[PDB]
Amino acid sequence: SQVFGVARIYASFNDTFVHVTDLSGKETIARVTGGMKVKADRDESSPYAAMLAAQDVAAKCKEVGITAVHVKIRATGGTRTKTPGPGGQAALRALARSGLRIGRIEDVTPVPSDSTRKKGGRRGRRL
RNA sequence: UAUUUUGUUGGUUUCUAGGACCAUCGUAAUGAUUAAUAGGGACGGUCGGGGGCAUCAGUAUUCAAUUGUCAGAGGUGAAAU
Ligand SMILES: [Mg+2]
Ligand SMILES: [Mg+2]
Repeated sequence: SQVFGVARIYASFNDTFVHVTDLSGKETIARVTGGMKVKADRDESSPYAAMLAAQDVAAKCKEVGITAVHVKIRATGGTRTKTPGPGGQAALRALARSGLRIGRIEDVTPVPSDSTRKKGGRRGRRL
């Protein structure tokens, strides 16, 4: 049968993390980010650097033995936006298209039961 | 109270001066307005994120301990700290 890992795509703004672990989550198999793949440090959040991160993560899942993966897409959460950034779906498309098999897609963004006053003041972040 | 009379005031003075019995020989329809689409109170089943005290839970955040992994991570319009 297939051997499953967990993809654990933290797609924030300003960066994307593709982090395959084992089924327990305690062993890391190729955490690769977008700033490892682009040198402009605004394109870390871009769909392009997510694609190059996810394809090399998929290229290290093979030679280790991971053939299929559960994905855990994940925005910043907490007091932040709760909206996954521009590279989550690009990382998902690349990791699905680069030889791995996918099952059990879920979103795991950390949501409070309202807690911990948001950063920015009362008038907000005014530009 | 006698005002009029008996021995000038004077006690008892008189079927005539009281609230005490009511004593014309004890009568009356005997005597308390509603119940405000005012108010207050009570009662009934309720209703509510009304209040106080105690208690319970939830993730999130921050930090810590253990763990795995390896060059970036944060952050922005772009940066830099
Ligand atoms: Mg602020
Ligand atoms: Mg404006």
